[PDB]
Amino acid sequence: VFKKVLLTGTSEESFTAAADDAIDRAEDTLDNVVWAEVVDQGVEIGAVEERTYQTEVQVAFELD
Amino acid sequence: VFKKVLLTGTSEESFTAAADDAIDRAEDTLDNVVWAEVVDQGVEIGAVEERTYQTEVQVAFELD
Amino acid sequence: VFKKVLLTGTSEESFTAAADDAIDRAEDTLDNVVWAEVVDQGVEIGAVEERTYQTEVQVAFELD
Amino acid sequence: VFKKVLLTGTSEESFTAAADDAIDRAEDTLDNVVWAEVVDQGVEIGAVEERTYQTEVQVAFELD
Amino acid sequence: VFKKVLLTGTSEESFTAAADDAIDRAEDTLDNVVWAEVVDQGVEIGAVEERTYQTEVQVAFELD
Amino acid sequence: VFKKVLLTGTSEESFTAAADDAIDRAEDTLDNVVWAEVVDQGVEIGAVEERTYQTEVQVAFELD
Amino acid sequence: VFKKVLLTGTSEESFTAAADDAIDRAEDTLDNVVWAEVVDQGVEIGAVEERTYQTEVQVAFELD
Amino acid sequence: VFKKVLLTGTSEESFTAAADDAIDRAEDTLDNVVWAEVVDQGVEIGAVEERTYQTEVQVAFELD
Amino acid sequence: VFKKVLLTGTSEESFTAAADDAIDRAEDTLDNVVWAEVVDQGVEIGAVEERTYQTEVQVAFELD
Amino acid sequence: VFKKVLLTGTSEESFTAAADDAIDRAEDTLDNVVWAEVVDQGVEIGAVEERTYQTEVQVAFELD
Amino acid sequence: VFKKVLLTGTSEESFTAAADDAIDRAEDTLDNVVWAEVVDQGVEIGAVEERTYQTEVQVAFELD
Amino acid sequence: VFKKVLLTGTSEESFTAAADDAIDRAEDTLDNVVWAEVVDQGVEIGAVEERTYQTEVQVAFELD
Ligand SMILES: [Cl-]
Ligand SMILES: [Cl-]
Ligand SMILES: [Cl-]
Ligand SMILES: [Cl-]
Ligand SMILES: [Mg+2]
Ligand SMILES: [Mg+2]
Ligand SMILES: [Mg+2]
Ligand SMILES: [Mg+2]
Ligand SMILES: [Mg+2]
Ligand SMILES: [Mg+2]
Ligand SMILES: [Mg+2]
Ligand SMILES: [Mg+2]
Ligand SMILES: [Mg+2]
Ligand SMILES: [Mg+2]
Ligand SMILES: [Mg+2]
Ligand SMILES: [Mg+2]
Ligand SMILES: [Mg+2]
Ligand SMILES: [Mg+2]
Ligand SMILES: [Mg+2]
Ligand SMILES: [Mg+2]
Ligand SMILES: [Mg+2]
Ligand SMILES: [Mg+2]
Ligand SMILES: [Mg+2]
Ligand SMILES: [Mg+2]
Ligand SMILES: [Mg+2]
Ligand SMILES: [Mg+2]
Ligand SMILES: [Mg+2]
Ligand SMILES: [Mg+2]
Ligand code: NA
Ligand code: NA
Ligand code: NA
Ligand code: NA
Repeated sequence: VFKKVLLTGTSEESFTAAADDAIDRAEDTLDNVVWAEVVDQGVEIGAVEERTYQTEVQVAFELD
Repeated sequence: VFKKVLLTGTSEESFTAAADDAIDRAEDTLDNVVWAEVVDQGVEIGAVEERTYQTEVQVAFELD
Repeated sequence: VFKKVLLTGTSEESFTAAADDAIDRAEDTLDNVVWAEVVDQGVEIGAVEERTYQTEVQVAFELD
Repeated sequence: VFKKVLLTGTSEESFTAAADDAIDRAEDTLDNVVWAEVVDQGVEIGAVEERTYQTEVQVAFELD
Repeated sequence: VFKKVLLTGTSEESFTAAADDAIDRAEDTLDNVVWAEVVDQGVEIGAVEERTYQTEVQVAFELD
Repeated sequence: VFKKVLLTGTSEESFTAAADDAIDRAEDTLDNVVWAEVVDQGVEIGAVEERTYQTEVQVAFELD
Repeated sequence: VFKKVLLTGTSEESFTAAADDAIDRAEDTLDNVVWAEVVDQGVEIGAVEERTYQTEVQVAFELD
Repeated sequence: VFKKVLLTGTSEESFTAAADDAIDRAEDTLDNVVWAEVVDQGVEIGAVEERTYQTEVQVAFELD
Repeated sequence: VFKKVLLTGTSEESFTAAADDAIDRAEDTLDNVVWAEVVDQGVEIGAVEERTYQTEVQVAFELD
Repeated sequence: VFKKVLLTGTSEESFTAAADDAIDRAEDTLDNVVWAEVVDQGVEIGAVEERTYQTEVQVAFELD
Repeated sequence: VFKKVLLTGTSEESFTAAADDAIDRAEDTLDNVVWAEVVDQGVEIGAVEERTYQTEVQVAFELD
Repeated sequence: VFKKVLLTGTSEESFTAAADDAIDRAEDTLDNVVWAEVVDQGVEIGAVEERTYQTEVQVAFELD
């Protein structure tokens, strides 16, 4: 059985790096992370100093 | 990194109040709730005494 | 077996009241209305005197 | 010919009032606003003092 | 308030059995599981010995 | 001209059998049922004794 | 309150004429037909002698 | 850089002519119109004398 | 078993004729073409002399 | 690099068996079939003797 | 009130840089640009010398 | 007439490079590749040594 968590990673560099930011976080606290699906991408301009790329991913991990 | 939880709030008053019901629950148990996105709305008629408005939200909270 | 009818309710007050308008109509002529799903919301401005909120719902009712 | 502008209204009261906020703005600067379609709804929790309901609408207006 | 978890069940028999696999897992660790919504179905052919049917479900459970 | 009715069939056995449940109902009361399109599938767990698979279908029938 | 019926019109001439075919049928049996929304278009090639254009429409009519 | 404007053209003749109506309007006031994407089609029956076909298009034009 | 190919036909006349352009091409090289589903429509304005209507279709053909 | 082909399998038994029908066909003529994604399911009632379940799948295979 | 403009940026380097191209253009002519949402990405191969990555974004800016 | 093939490219570097991987493959075996549309992006974590970015594209090529 796989379970997914819906995480939004951020990066001042790229959409790929923002995806990696989310996946890194998942791998910090979950075992057996197996894949991630991009579900949205955006750029924060107003709330930050430099543009921040955001990539939202469903991160899948195997239960048990 | 933000994480989202998918909650369905309920209210006998309104779709806005049902959204608030879900968000209140998130704020009870999570720190740093930052935003919510409505993903569905419905009305339960059969299983309840009065019509109950339901608003499903992705509630986003900042990790760490 | 459930069947759905696709109704658009209207209200000069709110999206929730427009949903109720459709559901009330369904309950007038159908037995065993069990739930409604919101599928669209809009506001008529041009064809009416006051703004009219419209909420389109699939209203589900149990057959037999 | 109709044209649409994509506006996000805000309200500390309700999703309907947030829709009205956007429509009011359109009517301030455009002639012949005819209808609005809801395309998204959300709640800002982090960037504001009280929860702020947001309703994004395509507001249609007749050209000429 | 309902919460949903996004689980992918697997079965060498059928899409229905893969849905059951996910739901069984949810019921092992959660109280008050109330419904599940199918959101995707697929078949793993390469990574497995026999074809494995996968059914991804949002499993809803009542909080409190 | 074809017309569609939106029916949700139910079965304690399978998603296919739930689709058949809806189609059987359509064929009971309609002439010239020609095809059905699956639009959603779900599982009721809370309101029933055994899990009940539900398959929502648009059932198309030829008018005249 | 508006209600919609989901009809597929057909024509050996054009997608517009197939839409008209469905709308004509609705107007034959319903009062107060007000608008139609195209939801799908297709072409039957195998089951017919000449290509037949099909346009599926939600046809809206005012109740009461 | 391309920008898009969301226009709904109308015609008493056809969906293609309604698309042309919107595109003609764009070309009246914009330079360097490059393409249009159909995003919706509908038919007004109630508010008009003859049926009026409507085709909503994103019309893209090159900036600078 | 049916297979689909995703083709974009073009016409200086109409969306229906652009669909026919794609279907004609499929019928030139494939046996047992059975149906086509419209998946997108657009208009090329910049790259061509006269406006060119484009209709993208999934064209289905029976294998064997 | 993976490539996908869009196949509709058929079965008089079940949606799972219809998916298998498509996948079997892919495996007959393609090497390195790795996974399949369900994209639609339907039931043919009019054109056949017994109901025929159809499951449309994107079947992925590794190139080279 | 926020308003969105739908811009397609281009880059011979990356999807992120194409998003930046659109956002830069928005910031040239608009005050109070606050965020951007990616809505499509593509690659032009035929009309250009080197591959050109395109990223279409809704760019949001605060009115007043 | 354009035809599309649905390819998933892979890269240990970026989503853009994974898109390029698919497009390169198309250009190896097809003439007159004209554009590509991104339809999905993901990251393989479990089946590989380093994270592998995957970008699925519809690659369009002109027939004849
Ligand atoms: Cl989710
Ligand atoms: Cl419907
Ligand atoms: Cl838009
Ligand atoms: Cl495809
Ligand atoms: Mg930096
Ligand atoms: Mg988002
Ligand atoms: Mg009360
Ligand atoms: Mg729901
Ligand atoms: Mg009042
Ligand atoms: Mg609507
Ligand atoms: Mg207040
Ligand atoms: Mg939004
Ligand atoms: Mg077995
Ligand atoms: Mg999936
Ligand atoms: Mg049993
Ligand atoms: Mg449902
Ligand atoms: Mg003729
Ligand atoms: Mg169809
Ligand atoms: Mg005329
Ligand atoms: Mg519309
Ligand atoms: Mg001509
Ligand atoms: Mg297209
Ligand atoms: Mg049998
Ligand atoms: Mg289909
Ligand atoms: Mg360079
Ligand atoms: Mg695009
Ligand atoms: Mg490397
Ligand atoms: Mg994918
Ligand atoms: Na989730
Ligand atoms: Na319906
Ligand atoms: Na717009
Ligand atoms: Na394809």
